[PDB]
Amino acid sequence: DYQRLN
Amino acid sequence: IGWRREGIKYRRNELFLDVLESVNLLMSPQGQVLSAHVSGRVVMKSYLSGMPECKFGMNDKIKQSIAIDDCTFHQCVRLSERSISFIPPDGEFELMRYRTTKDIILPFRVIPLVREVGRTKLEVKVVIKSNFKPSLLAQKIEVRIPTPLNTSGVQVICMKGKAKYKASENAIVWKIKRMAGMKESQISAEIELLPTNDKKKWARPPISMNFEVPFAPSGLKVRYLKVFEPKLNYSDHDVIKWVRYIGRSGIYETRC
Repeated sequence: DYQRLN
Repeated sequence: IGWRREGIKYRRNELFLDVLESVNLLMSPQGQVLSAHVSGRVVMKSYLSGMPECKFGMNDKIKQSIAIDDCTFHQCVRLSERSISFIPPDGEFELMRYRTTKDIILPFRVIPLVREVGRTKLEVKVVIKSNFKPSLLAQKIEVRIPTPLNTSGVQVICMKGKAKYKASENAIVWKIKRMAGMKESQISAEIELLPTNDKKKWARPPISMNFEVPFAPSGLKVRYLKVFEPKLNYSDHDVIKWVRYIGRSGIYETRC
């Protein structure tokens, strides 16, 4: 799934 | 710029990166990787104000560090660590495409065991082991075990998932919805055999798998995606950024 990029 | 107009505005400056990879494998009966490679593409979905100058950085020295055999970019990429610089199209676009062969993470290990019983039965045990972080789930797993032409019927026992003997396709298809990293699973099957021309033996095709994992089998990782717009008053940290990895099997066979 999508995860916050850094 | 022929791929991006100039008055684009968004209150919510957001971008979505997709690391799509196909992991292919050819493994022998004796556990040696005969061949392996990954084919990936990075798809960017961006809703950024103005004409942003972005910087895509991944683990490319060549801890975390991966080698890229080759690769191609989207015209917006300004060729010349040395990373990718571009002013992206709005919406979704393919930023780059690449191949990998070295230090590839094989998400699954397939261990097959076949035993002949006179001429009436075949005893098959197939174990699948997931090689990845335990907090990560593989999804849509399928194990395909080929059966000889002279198969009169098949009995299977599998504590996890569901498996069906497919006469038409000449194979046992074991399907598992999800499976966590670092785990083990097995399927047992008894293949009932019909009489056949003794002389021509059975050339056992490889056991094959289908699966989808949430990480890039190549080991690629997105470090940053820096946004810069000199004119407009939003800075890189105003941008909402998301990454996702969809690794899937391509040809993933285990010779038995």
